[PDB]
Amino acid sequence: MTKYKYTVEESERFNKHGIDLTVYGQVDPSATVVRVSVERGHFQEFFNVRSSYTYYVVSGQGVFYLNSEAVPAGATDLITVPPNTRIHYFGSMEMVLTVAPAFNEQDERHVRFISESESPY
Repeated sequence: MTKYKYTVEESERFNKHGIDLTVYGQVDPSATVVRVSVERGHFQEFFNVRSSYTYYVVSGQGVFYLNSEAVPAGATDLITVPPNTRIHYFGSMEMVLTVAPAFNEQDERHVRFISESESPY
């Protein structure tokens, strides 16, 4: 009766601010895990008042801006961002993102848009 396995074929895909997001559709209050594909950047800065965001970089290279501080990232790195931290990033990367506890739209706060020209990728 329990559904354990979720596939890409059955997921929802969105373009969100320059990233391609794969939302599998599982429900679990403790964490939301999604796939993020980015060609040049996430051209919007936000923060989340409740959840930490942990990015695992499967492949590629980029740079996170976390409360305006540059944090370089490469394949196999783990980027762990506490709640209430401003986030944007540039890069050409494939990532797995964990939001914990579970992502809630209401918790995410817009700070500013980022010009597409600002990405060096």
